[PDB]
Amino acid sequence: RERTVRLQYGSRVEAVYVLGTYLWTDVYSAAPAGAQTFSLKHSEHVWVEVVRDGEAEEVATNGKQRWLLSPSTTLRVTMSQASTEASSDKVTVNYYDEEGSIPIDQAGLFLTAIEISLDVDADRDGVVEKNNPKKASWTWGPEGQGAILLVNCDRETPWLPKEDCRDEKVYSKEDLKDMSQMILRTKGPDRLPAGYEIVLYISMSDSDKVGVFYVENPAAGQRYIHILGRRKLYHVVKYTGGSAELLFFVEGLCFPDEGFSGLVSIHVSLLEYMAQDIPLTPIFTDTVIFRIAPWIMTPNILPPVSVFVCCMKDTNCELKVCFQYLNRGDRWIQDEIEFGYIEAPHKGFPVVLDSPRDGNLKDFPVKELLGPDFGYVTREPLFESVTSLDSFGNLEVSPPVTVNGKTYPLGRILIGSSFPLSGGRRMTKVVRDFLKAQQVQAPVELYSDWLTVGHVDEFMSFVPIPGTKKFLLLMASTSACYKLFREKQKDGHGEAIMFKGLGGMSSKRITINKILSNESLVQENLYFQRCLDWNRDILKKELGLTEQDIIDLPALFKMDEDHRARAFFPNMVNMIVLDKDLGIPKPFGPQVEEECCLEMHVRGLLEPLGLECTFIDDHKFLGEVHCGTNVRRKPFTFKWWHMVP
Amino acid sequence: RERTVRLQYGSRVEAVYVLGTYLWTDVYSAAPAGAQTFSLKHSEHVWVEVVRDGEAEEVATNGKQRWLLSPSTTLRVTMSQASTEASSDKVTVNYYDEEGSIPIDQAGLFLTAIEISLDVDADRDGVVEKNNPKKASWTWGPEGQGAILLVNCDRETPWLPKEDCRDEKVYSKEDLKDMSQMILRTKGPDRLPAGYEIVLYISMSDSDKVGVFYVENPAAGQRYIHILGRRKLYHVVKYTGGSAELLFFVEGLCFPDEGFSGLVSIHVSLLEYMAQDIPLTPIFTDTVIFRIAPWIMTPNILPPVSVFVCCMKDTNCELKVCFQYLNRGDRWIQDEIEFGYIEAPHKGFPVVLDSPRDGNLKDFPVKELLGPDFGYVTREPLFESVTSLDSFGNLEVSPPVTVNGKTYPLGRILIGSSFPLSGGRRMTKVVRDFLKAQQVQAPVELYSDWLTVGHVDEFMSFVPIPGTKKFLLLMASTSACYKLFREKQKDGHGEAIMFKGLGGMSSKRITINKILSNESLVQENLYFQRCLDWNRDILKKELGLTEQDIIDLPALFKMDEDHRARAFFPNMVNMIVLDKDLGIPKPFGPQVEEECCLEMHVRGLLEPLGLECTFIDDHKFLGEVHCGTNVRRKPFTFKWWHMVP
Ligand SMILES: [Ca+2]
Ligand SMILES: [Ca+2]
Ligand SMILES: [Ca+2]
Ligand SMILES: [Ca+2]
Ligand SMILES: [Ca+2]
Ligand SMILES: [Ca+2]
Ligand SMILES: [Ca+2]
Ligand SMILES: [Ca+2]
Ligand SMILES: [Ca+2]
Ligand SMILES: [Ca+2]
Repeated sequence: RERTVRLQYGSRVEAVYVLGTYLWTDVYSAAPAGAQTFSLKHSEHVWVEVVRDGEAEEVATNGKQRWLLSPSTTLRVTMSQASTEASSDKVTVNYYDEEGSIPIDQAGLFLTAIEISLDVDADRDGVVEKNNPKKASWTWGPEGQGAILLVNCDRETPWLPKEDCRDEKVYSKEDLKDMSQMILRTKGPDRLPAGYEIVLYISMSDSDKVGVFYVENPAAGQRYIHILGRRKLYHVVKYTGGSAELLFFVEGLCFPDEGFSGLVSIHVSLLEYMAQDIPLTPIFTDTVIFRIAPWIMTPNILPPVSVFVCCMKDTNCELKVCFQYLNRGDRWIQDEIEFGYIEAPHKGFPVVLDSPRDGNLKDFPVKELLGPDFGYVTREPLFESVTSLDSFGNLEVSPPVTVNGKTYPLGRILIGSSFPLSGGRRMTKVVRDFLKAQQVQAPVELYSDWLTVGHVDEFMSFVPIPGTKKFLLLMASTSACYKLFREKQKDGHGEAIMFKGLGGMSSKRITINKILSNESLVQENLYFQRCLDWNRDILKKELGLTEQDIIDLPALFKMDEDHRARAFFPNMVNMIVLDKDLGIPKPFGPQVEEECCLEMHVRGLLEPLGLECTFIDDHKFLGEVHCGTNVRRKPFTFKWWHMVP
Repeated sequence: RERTVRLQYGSRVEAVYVLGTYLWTDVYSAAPAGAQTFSLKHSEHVWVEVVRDGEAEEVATNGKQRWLLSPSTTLRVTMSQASTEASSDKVTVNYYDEEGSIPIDQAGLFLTAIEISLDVDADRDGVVEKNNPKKASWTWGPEGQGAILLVNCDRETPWLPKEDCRDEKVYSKEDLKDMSQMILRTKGPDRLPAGYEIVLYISMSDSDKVGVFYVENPAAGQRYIHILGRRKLYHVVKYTGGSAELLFFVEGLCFPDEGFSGLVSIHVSLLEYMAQDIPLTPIFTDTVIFRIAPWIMTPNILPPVSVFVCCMKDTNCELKVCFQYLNRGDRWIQDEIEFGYIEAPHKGFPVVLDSPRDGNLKDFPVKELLGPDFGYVTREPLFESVTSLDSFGNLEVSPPVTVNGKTYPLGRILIGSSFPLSGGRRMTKVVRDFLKAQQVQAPVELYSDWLTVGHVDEFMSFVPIPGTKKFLLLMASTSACYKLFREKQKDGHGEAIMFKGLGGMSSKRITINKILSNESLVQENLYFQRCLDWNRDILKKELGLTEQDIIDLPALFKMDEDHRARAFFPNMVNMIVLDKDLGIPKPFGPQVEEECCLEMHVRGLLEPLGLECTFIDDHKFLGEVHCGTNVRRKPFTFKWWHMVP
């Protein structure tokens, strides 16, 4: 960082030297007309080199030595340490005419050495290191370095219906715990030389991205000032003498999205005062880079924490019930809500994603899932209309996977869609852009649009098989149901009847025979099986799965007027997964040996593994038990900043 | 690329096999109830493996061999070559009950092998290679591969006031020369099996990005069809038997900009017909990636081609004069216009950038610089108002440079600006975003706003010093002018007078003495010298320049009511550079030895090098000779796709 300084004719120039920089000094222009030579004298803590076209001769404090004047011959001035006083560090050059040994005129430089560094934590250990070279850049990888910033999606004070990032005001003292520290460190004399001031500033573009607070009068009357943020581009810092540190707290307002990479910057600058109606000059500038931590989903293979359910009709973790007024006739806590988390070094908390769907429970998250160490976010489309695929039963995430040499440690977000040439339903562009812009989990689009509801959770699920790993992707199969039913028919059970209890029940008698003897049905389910196999191909491709990794659960579908599938009997891939111990819907299949053959079948599949199956009663609404419940999960041990997406 | 195929119970399934893929075939679901075993028979060109949980046993054409039925035991079907007929490649599986050696039922797969590849040139040699693996990706670097696409910024037919990319219609046959070739290559039987069709498609987002034409009835009535583009998302391709190729031409509509990376994609897909009111199924998809070639500026160190001038008052390359009606009272051909070029492998041409400034000559480029092999582009701000910094005298470009290990082969675009905290003038966001999004030349912002006009060309220029390299950045210096004037004063010439001819002339006598004796002036020019030194620091930093690379030309400025600089005498860094041989403005300085001391000074500087100086008369307008002329230049020999920005 080389800065240009020129002496003035017959005059003494006062200047501020910022450590970490070197001065190129021009002694030629200040030379009087007729002077053929120059000698120089300088202070102890000032290093002076005489540079003629690249060759630098370091010179003593008292020169008593002359050089030939020339534009090529110049000075290089460096300073080792900060100044105790505004002066006493100087470089004085005397000029000589060839006819005498006495100087004619002389020029000088009065140096005031200060050290200004804007510091953040770029090595991600949870404390702030002094002047990290990499602080102005952001690098992915375990050996990579950069500062990380959390959004405040949460609420310290219940008195308001908003996240803490929503205002420019800070109320509670615990707020700052979520903010990332930025310290301005300074070394210099008792005060600054006249016409100099230090200023913090951010872009107009970064106004809504960040905010920066300073805490004044700690204990006592303690107050939180908003120095940077919305409507504040700059703040003028008060300089304090000697070694001094100014502690600031930074908060991300916005999440990484379309048009926003997640990267933000804050600058500090030393401004020299020129004159009225003229801009201050940025003598020196230091810069730090924050990256706003993304939003990360939790798959079904992670340890569960909380289980949520709407209300109602009628193990080793808690259950949060959504009652009455909160329900407002909306039975789906799955579709409206996706659980996630955000993390920084030694900082982080759960964050919830609220669906644009805006069911009668739309009011519920904020009022409230939202509170201390619990986050909230939304994307509401303006020009686009909401469909059934924007429900979060259509939003899932895969276990950590490896696809052809590339690692996906946090898994891959799976969302349902339609063929591009179909012209069918799709998730809103805002949500897709959001998830895509999170970019750590690298979203994929399956095909859910052959289903009436259009959700991913209908045809697939993941369960842990406590190696602990490998997660055994479970898919629906109509083929398996027809196979099982044909086997039971050949066993003499073809007259056995589905839907014991309920209705008809046996008044309308639906038997394995009459089901297998249904033509339109078997055609429909052949087509549906194709629809399943396409998704199977996508999953195997993009998730790097073999055929060894898949289990086909018996399922049956029925085609509606839209040529879409609705569950013939309750969908069993619609289950919920807690640490093995499956929540599978009760299929209500036909009875063999006084037992439902479907239950015994899926047991015969999963039970040889650690999985313990449990069957829940529900289906005309229509959805099974995924649509009725949502489970909060414990995050990955893997830190997202160690990736290379 | 593994695709899922299932046999149907007691039935023969017909299917299309696309080469480069392998089929996972399920024989378990199609098995009749009670069958304990299965044997298989298959054609010669069909390879069949029996896979039980990862162990694959390749089997002969006539098996006469039974395996135990099981969900784990499955088939792997591959095909080596395309089919001569829709059938005669098949796999038939017979099922056996344990009580007999005669098959009970059987299932089958009738394979039709076709080969579909969408091909482009990803290795950039100028011809289209067969199925480049890297065609679906775009990589920077000499060893990197990807397809390159030119925008059509030019006009084949003069009858219309628009570039060729502006419509969906193609008229002239030479148009296609600028387009990039994309060939669909096919191998198969005389026709396609029933319920199958091939479709080309692009995104709705890519509608305005690209266009794709097919040429039908060559010679003869030869017609150009627009298959893909604005308002056309898809086109249904006619399948031709045997080895067949369909040639398409692609044209970029839009340049890389804000919100557009420059990358576009075109897909081909094999669709299977399902049924009415149901979407066709994408059995197979191939994808190619084009990147639209950026727009690249030419520095002053490149060989010149054409020289442009407005009109009027009053070597070894031509001169294009802009007359009268075209002028419309606008004397600046520099501010309105920036010359550039675009290139693909074995394709390319000059492209002009038209300023949002919209001077009276705003009409001129299109009407016309625009024609065959000459391009045109514009960025017109909507919400933002134009200033003097949007003129292209404020838009320049550096020679190829190396900054701390990083190479900038095409140079770096230099544009003037103001301090962020000033609140002063700046270039419109649209143009800045454009240049930034070109991204190969990595734009930098100097500080031009201390100048009244606010242009970069005022304080700096580059000239070749025929090593050939190193380009000697020339900067304005008030200090050098004051030094020279003081020397001349001490020589007894202090009574010599500037502006011979003109006015006053000597009636108002402006002498070296009276100039040096001016206080306010010397203060103003000290400040201006600081303004020069800041830019000097920026250039040295970002261009990786030493102090050896700079020459300070004598200059003098005067502060207006805006506290900005206007030339005291004509600005000499405002010159034009053709292959040495400088176009420097005539300074009209004071006379020594019957010669202008400034001319002799800058000669004394530059003439020791290959540069041959020539002085042009002009200044009250105000600008010198850069503002009055613009030179078109020969491009780099360096291909932009070999970079790593
Ligand atoms: Ca707040
Ligand atoms: Ca908070
Ligand atoms: Ca909502
Ligand atoms: Ca908190
Ligand atoms: Ca979900
Ligand atoms: Ca056209
Ligand atoms: Ca054209
Ligand atoms: Ca224009
Ligand atoms: Ca052309
Ligand atoms: Ca220019």
